[PDB]
Amino acid sequence: YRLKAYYREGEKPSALRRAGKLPGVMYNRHLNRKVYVDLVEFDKVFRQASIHHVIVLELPDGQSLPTLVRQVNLDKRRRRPEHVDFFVLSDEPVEMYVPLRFVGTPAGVRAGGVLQEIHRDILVKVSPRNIPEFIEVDVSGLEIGDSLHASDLKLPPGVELAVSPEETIAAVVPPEDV
Amino acid sequence: GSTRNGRDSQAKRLGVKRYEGQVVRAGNILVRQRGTRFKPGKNVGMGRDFTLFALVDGVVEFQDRGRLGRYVHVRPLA
Amino acid sequence: MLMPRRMKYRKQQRGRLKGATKGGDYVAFGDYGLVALEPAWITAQQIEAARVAMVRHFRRGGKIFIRIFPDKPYTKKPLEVRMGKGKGNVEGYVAVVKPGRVMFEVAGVTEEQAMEALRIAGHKLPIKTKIVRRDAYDEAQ
Amino acid sequence: KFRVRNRIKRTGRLRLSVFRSLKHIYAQIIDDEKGVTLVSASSLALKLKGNKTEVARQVGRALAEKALALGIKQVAFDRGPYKYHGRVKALAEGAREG
RNA sequence: UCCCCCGUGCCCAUAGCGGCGUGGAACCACCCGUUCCCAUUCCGAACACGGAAGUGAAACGCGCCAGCGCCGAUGGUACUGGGCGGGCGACCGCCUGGGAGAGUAGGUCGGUGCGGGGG
RNA sequence: GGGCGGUCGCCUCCUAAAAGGUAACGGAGGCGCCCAAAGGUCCCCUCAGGCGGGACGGAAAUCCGCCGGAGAGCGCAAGG
RNA sequence: CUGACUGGGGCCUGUAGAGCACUGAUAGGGCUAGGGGGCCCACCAGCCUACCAAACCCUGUCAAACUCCGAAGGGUCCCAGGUGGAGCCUGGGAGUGAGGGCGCGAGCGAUAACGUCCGCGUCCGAGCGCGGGAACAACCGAGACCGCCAGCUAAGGCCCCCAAGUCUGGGCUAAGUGGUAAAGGAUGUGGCGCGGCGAAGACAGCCAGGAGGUUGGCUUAGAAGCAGCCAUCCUUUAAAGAGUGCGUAAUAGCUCACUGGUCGAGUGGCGCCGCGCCGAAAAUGAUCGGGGCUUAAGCCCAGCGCCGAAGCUGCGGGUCUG
Ligand SMILES: [Mg+2]
Ligand SMILES: [Mg+2]
Ligand SMILES: [Mg+2]
Ligand SMILES: [Mg+2]
Ligand SMILES: [Mg+2]
Ligand SMILES: [Mg+2]
Ligand SMILES: [Mg+2]
Ligand SMILES: [Mg+2]
Ligand SMILES: [Mg+2]
Ligand SMILES: [Mg+2]
Ligand SMILES: [Mg+2]
Ligand SMILES: [Mg+2]
Ligand SMILES: [Mg+2]
Ligand SMILES: [Mg+2]
Ligand SMILES: [Mg+2]
Ligand SMILES: [Mg+2]
Ligand SMILES: [Mg+2]
Ligand SMILES: [Mg+2]
Ligand SMILES: [Mg+2]
Ligand SMILES: [Mg+2]
Ligand SMILES: [Mg+2]
Ligand SMILES: [Mg+2]
Ligand SMILES: [Mg+2]
Ligand SMILES: [Mg+2]
Ligand SMILES: [Mg+2]
Ligand SMILES: [Mg+2]
Ligand SMILES: [Mg+2]
Ligand SMILES: [Mg+2]
Ligand SMILES: [Mg+2]
Ligand SMILES: [Mg+2]
Repeated sequence: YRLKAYYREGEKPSALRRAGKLPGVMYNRHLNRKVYVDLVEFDKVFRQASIHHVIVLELPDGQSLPTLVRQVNLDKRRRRPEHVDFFVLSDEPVEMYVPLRFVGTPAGVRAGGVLQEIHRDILVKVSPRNIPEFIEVDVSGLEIGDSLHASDLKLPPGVELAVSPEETIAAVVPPEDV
Repeated sequence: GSTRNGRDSQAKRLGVKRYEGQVVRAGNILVRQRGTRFKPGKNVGMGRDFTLFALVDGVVEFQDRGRLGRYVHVRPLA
Repeated sequence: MLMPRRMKYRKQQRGRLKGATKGGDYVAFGDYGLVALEPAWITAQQIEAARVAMVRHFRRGGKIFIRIFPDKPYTKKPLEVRMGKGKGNVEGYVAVVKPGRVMFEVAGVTEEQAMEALRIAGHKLPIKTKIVRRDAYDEAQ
Repeated sequence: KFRVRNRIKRTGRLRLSVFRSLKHIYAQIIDDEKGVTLVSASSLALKLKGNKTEVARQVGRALAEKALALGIKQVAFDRGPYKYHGRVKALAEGAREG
């Protein structure tokens, strides 16, 4: 939220990304405009401002762009972003991945598993007005054998549901005994 | 404790021998192929070992287009 | 140790170790990850020595995640044998790893205990392997 | 998905196409790799006779005299979906000669 | 000078798959029989022949549905001719050009010839 | 290094660096044949599997319907 | 004028890379043909499997002998440039068929060899003729016709042997690092960014009632906070747990995490980054070529000059080809 933008006109940018200015591009239906953003601003807001939050982008034309992230290319033996694909949202039920989480006792806390399969809560498409910030999933009693999620009780409030599948969701794993 | 297997066959040396845009005579092999990677078009004949050659002379052309295999077309000159 | 039960061919080559990662940088399973920084090989003895050093370290909770699998047979000739006469015997399968690939991923272990556990298993490997945590650097859209 | 595809060989580059419907027949003559139909003779477009297997003689003479009227002789004959039986449209003018 | 249908093509899954419509005056398909020319390791199912009283259910065409499938852009590296360096080694860095495969947006359930029938 | 052992000819894949070629006592395998049809022409049909069943039936014999576009088969190892 | 090479057009591949749709292996999760089986029931009239597990679908992978994909390049053909000890054809005449080094793509080896064998190129061989690298064939520059008491440069240097700056700037190193190598470790320094605290007085300090249910509970002797268990408290307060380290068999006790001041203006955890320290012990006498070198005579970014070959030009002379 509230990040500055600039322009690119087919530059060098491997030489421009030395002082913390990684390139980018944004679009909703057209106008594939090449931009570059700042790395400590984008990284600092990108600490907690995840995929679910609409990161808005000030532009020198005076517009505030409701963007989000499409991909962050890892530098892969440097752990850095090369290029981040922004996505402007328009009057359209666009796709969203919302990091929902789990609250409650996992499996009767002493006899508890791990509950590690977050997987970014596979897909929810939404209108730009009914877009959420947080949706809650509880883990009320889910001990080791039975009581799995299986995405059957995956009715979120409103808009929308998961479109095609109901198969990828968290489960309970046994611990590591000695 | 000896060498189990160290022999290898002599290469039969297949491959495309006449590319397109080349003037040829009647009888030139367009491609020495193992299997029929190329299908005959106009004025192209196959043999025993799937080898296709030119029936007339002219400027040859490939890829009339797909969905059945790659094509060879010996097109005559007029 | 562990080994692949079936193979198309028994012996295979070595190759080179260039390239950046070819997949395996995002964690996507656990809250932490032991990521490598130098190109080398991972023997099954290095897998076992690092896997025992977790379950003996932390107990009663925390599932350990390994994302390495040895499919490359390390070929070594017997001792006091002259050159030639074919390849050597197969002793232990090794796993090729690239820099910036996450090998070991703890699960259900806290900060001050997972830094320590990944620090103990970091010395079992011949690679400079730094430790990364769960960040927002996933490949989601 | 039934097809026999005797039209796939094409060594002779000039064929006569035959279609037999369950009511009547019609035939064309195509020039290959160009896509131009030269001449054709169609029952119920010229409405020659009612019985469907008695068509073949009059459309054989008619398509034969229109083929010689258009000045094509070296033609061929397809057998795509149908057996060479029943209707024959036999002729003695033009190089098909069957 | 145009729409509908039938043959025959070129594009080679942006042409299909699955679901929902719709059409027989007009072709085409379905149908009713086998009596002869024909046939079946057996049977008119498919070839073949008389038809055509009934039909568009099936199949076949056209129209709709993007998920199923497919195609798939700008950047960004991976990679690499060529040149210049570093590391004891495993292997890396810069410049000059070139430039992927995935993934994302998005697109599509067709486009275009020839010859016939009807209005 | 020689001797001991292995090999000496032909074919298939890789090594083999996107034309062809390319070595090692490099890796994985075959051959010293066979078919009067397992050949030519003409005319019909499309496979292997999975699902729903059966009267025996191993979960595989034989039969029906749907899905299945080539995962079967093409005498013989491997490739096309 | 066709040649090596290059420019404009096509064609071809299945390598690098990438990928799982094909061929196999696979870290998990869901579903569960069925099986040691079944809690055990007039056997099908079940039930969860914390028992195993076929097949299928996802999150994730790997491959010289896998490719739904797929370059950079190379080869080939058409046109153009290309007059060169370029090419093409015939005939005569030898030599060579032990190669090696270097960079890349590889195999074997142990991702060892100044090790073996290929390919792409160079060099030595045949240029042990020259300059630098102290000395050295393949590391760099350069291709020596001869002569001159002439200049300019390439690689490399400018404190002296040794020819040229103790040059001009900005930092860095206190180790002789430079001038011998790794895993690992450490208030070694210098630079960048984040967080808390702070002159409603911050850190280390010096004094303080540093506590009541509460030795919570058979804890096997003993469980008083301190071998190890439960489900983890509350309330008295201007700050305090079922306790930070000792010390006790357990006690007791010492220090506290938490905080009150007379003081005093800065104070800790980090994540990178440049140069450093330890790790670093072999056999005649030690050293980076040597002497020596610390705002450098090292290391990083620059700039202006100069030295610097048998290279090029200045001039003269000879030979060969057209
Ligand atoms: Mg079909
Ligand atoms: Mg046929
Ligand atoms: Mg037919
Ligand atoms: Mg090593
Ligand atoms: Mg090749
Ligand atoms: Mg090659
Ligand atoms: Mg045959
Ligand atoms: Mg020329
Ligand atoms: Mg040439
Ligand atoms: Mg060129
Ligand atoms: Mg490959
Ligand atoms: Mg690869
Ligand atoms: Mg090309
Ligand atoms: Mg010469
Ligand atoms: Mg010899
Ligand atoms: Mg030799
Ligand atoms: Mg050699
Ligand atoms: Mg050598
Ligand atoms: Mg070597
Ligand atoms: Mg030479
Ligand atoms: Mg000498
Ligand atoms: Mg020298
Ligand atoms: Mg020399
Ligand atoms: Mg000379
Ligand atoms: Mg000078
Ligand atoms: Mg001097
Ligand atoms: Mg050192
Ligand atoms: Mg200075
Ligand atoms: Mg000269
Ligand atoms: Mg002169």
